[PDB]
Amino acid sequence: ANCFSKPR
Amino acid sequence: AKTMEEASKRSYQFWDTQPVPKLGEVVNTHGPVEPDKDNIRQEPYTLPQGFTWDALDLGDRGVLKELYTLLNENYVEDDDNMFRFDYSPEFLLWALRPPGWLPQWHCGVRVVSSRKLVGFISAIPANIHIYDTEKKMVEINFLCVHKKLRSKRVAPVLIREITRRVHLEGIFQAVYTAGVVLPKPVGTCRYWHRSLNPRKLIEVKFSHLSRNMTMQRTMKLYRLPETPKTAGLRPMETKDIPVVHQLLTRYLKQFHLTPVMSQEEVEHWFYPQENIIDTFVVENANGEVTDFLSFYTLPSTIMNHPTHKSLKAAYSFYNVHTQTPLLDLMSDALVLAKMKGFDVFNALDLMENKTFLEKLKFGIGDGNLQYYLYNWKCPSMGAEKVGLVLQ
Ligand SMILES: CC(C)(COP(=O)(O)OP(=O)(O)OC[C@H]1O[C@@H](n2cnc3c(N)ncnc32)[C@H](O)[C@@H]1OP(=O)(O)O)[C@@H](O)C(=O)NCCC(=O)NCCS
Ligand SMILES: *C(=O)CCCCCCCCCCCCC
Repeated sequence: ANCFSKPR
Repeated sequence: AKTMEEASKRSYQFWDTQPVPKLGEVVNTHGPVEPDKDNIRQEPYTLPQGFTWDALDLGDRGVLKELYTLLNENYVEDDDNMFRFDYSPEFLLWALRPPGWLPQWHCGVRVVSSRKLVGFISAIPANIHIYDTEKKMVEINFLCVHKKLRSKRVAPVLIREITRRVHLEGIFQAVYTAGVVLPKPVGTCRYWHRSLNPRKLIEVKFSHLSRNMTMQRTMKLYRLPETPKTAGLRPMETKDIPVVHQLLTRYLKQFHLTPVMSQEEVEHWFYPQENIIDTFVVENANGEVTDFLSFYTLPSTIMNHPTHKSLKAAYSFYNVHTQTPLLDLMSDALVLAKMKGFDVFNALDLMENKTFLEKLKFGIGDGNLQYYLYNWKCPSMGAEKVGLVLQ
């Protein structure tokens, strides 16, 4: 799977 | 387990039984963990009572719609359950039917009574170069178990069954990615995010105002030109297939984990398809194509919000430079994404991306994408040596 990231 | 030494606490009951290096072990050799099997289990693994295997014919629009719905409602979410991937049905055809795709490798799980789709895993063939070896492998993607069927060991049976179906075709290695730490990553890459519509991103809590900044300041800071600057930029066309293949192949040689694409595979992965994959080539004053950029379309659902339902994200794919500076190329990638209506442009810190991430105002993300090899023991590598992007 790809993974969902967002700005930390 | 999303970080390395909290993965050190864990025991891995499933992965300890699989041909992968142990999380802690130092690897100095290169090769398979177990021999190629000359006798393979002929019968599918048993599923719990009331469920059945079903190979999905994605050429059937209703079954493809069933797969879209399964993933749309149950696939990957962020670390706070605010967004979920929304792979479109025609994107799924793109990712799941490249040259050499096989129908038995589109492996779904159905409820016997209702016929409802509740599980899925996929394999596609890929020739992979890893250090000094080229091996035919498969890429494993879209492992999904319905929320009402979780924590019942359906994911391990899915992995074993696709393994079995790949073994039957004479392939004994695979590559895959995941946002969690498992035994054992061959490389770790970090996602970075370049705001394109910072007000939407801030409204839906995708982004947050940086320290002592205001929404008005932020909108100015992230503004971009309205047209690209690179001379001769245009969308990729059929006549560009050979040079794009030539450009990609030679550029990838500097990294240690890369795809080895045929020209037919280059056509599939890069020929532009609206709302799926965009590829732009630089054709100079000589009529020569010298660079190209590409990014794919992967929106996400926004959960629990009354007005904003979807976030349109672009993902950096493969970017080859031989005469245009990579900073300039990616700058135009941001402009083209903005024009096409994306809210954010994402990229990993692999290949040479670290040379433009900070300078183009990318903000580092909270998500790591780990890269894994199945039945191949080799030393790990820094992200700058990973040259492979999946969907
Ligand atoms: C990921 C998912 C399939 C796990 O399903 P599950 O059947 O409820 O998980 P189970 O409790 O039955 O067992 C999980 C086993 O499969 C492994 N596993 C979990 N996620 C995995 C992934 N993306 N890739 C490969 N293996 C995975 C686990 O490591 C575990 O093995 P372990 O004993 O060594 O830890 C399911 O939760 C899901 O669909 N999540 C959303 C989509 C997704 O894939 N998110 C990323 C998860 S990393
Ligand atoms: C994202 O969905 C990736 C999920 C990967 C699951 C583990 C796959 C392990 C390799 C299985 C195929 C082996 C073929 C020899």
